[PDB]
Amino acid sequence: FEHATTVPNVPGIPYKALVERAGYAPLNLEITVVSSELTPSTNKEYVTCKFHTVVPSPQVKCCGSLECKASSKADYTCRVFGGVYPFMWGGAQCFCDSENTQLSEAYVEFAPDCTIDHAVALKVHTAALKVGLRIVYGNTTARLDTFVNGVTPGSSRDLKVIAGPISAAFSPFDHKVVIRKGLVYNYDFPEYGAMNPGAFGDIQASSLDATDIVARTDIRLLKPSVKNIHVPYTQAVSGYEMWKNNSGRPLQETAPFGCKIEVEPLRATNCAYGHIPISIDIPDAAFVRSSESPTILEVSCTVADCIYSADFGGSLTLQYKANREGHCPVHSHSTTAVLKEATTHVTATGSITLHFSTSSPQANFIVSLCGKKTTCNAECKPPADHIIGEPHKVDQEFQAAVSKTSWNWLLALFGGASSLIVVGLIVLVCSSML
Amino acid sequence: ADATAEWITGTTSRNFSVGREGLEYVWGNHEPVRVWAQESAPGDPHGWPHEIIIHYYHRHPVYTVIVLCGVALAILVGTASSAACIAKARRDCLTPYALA
Ligand SMILES: *[C@@H]1O[C@H](CO)[C@@H](O)[C@H](O)[C@H]1NC(C)=O
Ligand SMILES: *[C@@H]1O[C@H](CO)[C@@H](O)[C@H](O)[C@H]1NC(C)=O
Ligand SMILES: *[C@@H]1O[C@H](CO)[C@@H](O)[C@H](O)[C@H]1NC(C)=O
Repeated sequence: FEHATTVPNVPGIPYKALVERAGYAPLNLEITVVSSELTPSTNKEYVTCKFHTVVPSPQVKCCGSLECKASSKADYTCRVFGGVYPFMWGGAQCFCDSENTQLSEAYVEFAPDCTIDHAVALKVHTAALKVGLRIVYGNTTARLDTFVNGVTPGSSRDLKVIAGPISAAFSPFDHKVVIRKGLVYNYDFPEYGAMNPGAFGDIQASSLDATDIVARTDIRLLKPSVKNIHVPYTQAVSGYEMWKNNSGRPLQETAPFGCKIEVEPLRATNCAYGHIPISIDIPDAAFVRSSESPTILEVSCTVADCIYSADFGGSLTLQYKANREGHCPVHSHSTTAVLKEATTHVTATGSITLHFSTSSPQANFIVSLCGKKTTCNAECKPPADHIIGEPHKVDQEFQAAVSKTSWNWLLALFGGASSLIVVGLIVLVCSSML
Repeated sequence: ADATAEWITGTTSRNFSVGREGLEYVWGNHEPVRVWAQESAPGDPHGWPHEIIIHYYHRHPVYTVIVLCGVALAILVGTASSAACIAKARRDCLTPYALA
């Protein structure tokens, strides 16, 4: 049998279903989304971190002048200083008086501790969802994990399951993300080759061990005022530290629909933002013949002490008149009320009790013991606890959220107005006949 | 996700608004704690109309004020229109006895 259904995306909150073959007894189906993860396709744009801003030894030439050429090193700034007098320890370093020339070099390169303290800039595309499902059918519990993109039988045994497309993918990661030390941030980093001094992405490389490193820090070389051999330089602040100072909060604290972000790989696990269609080709081994299943004859539910809340704040008792021996399932057919148990052992003409969760002030719903339906009503009360520790089992419906009594006064006033219009028009008719 | 981050010193008290969607708070190095708000508005939706009014106003204020506005406008319009209809019928049926 191929059964199609639609389950919530919320991790936990196990979902009830009842499959009914024509020639077989009704059978339970319990679909639990135990885990989920959005793993988007990501590519490494670059890696950025501190710069060592290594300054080589100055090249002092004397009785003449030298010019320095361009180099492929990262952020190569080069200047030639004329009329110098280099004075190391031991005296003057050359002998051409006030014509001596000095060459000062400067380029940047990754810090020694950039292997750990680095930020990877990634571009995040659309995300494919994995979902782990616990399927309980025919007293048997099976664990499986499938894709959600559609047409992917990633299950095992005789259970074939197909997860339909997501109703509305929300993609918590933006187009551009930055991962630093296991923390993910939504930052619009500049592109490769686009780079500002004192800003994120000031230094750029394809990898931490890549020769091709490119940077545009505002480094510049100054004339040595003191008669020594130092290279005086002023450089803009590292954009890594500036971004670290004001990164804001990561995605682990700023994420819609309450789902947590992990790295290697980048994923958003346990996201609750929609519904997944599930098609199950349940095998015939779990199906039992209708004759061998103990059928009931007459039932009526009489619920007592209904309190509509996130927990299982209901208790309805069923009065069964069954004939043979065994168990055969229960199921609530309303989208506003969900039962707790799946099967119940029935002997003969006895009474069972069950617990249900609902969000409507009225509980006027159908419970089908073992195939034969029987509806009953309730007058449920609001809960005393303001804040509760586990999420709601059902969703509020606009028709069901209005209570029967409030519905009665609303239609009472509306029908009084409408019948008053009707009597006005027929009084107009009785005026028009004369 | 209206994410609020605050560095806190000393014994204080902080107010946060929890909805049916839920609210997750992390306090220092502790594990995250998630809470949910359930419809526990004061009043009884199954009793007198004033209790229903205050309960549904505490539940959803804009929907409640607009539905009572709709009820009041509908009953006022209906009574005014049928009063006009009754006056029309009254003077239409009273004018043949008024010409004579
Ligand atoms: C499942 O096992 C239970 C208890 O062990 C038993 O009563 C029942 O007959 C079994 N159901 C099926 C469909 O095999
Ligand atoms: C960030 O920088 C500001 C000013 O630049 C400074 O006051 C502050 O202490 C730094 N650190 C943090 C964690 O905000
Ligand atoms: C916090 O809320 C409570 C109850 O809602 C209220 O009594 C209290 O004044 C509020 N505190 C602040 C600081 O707003």
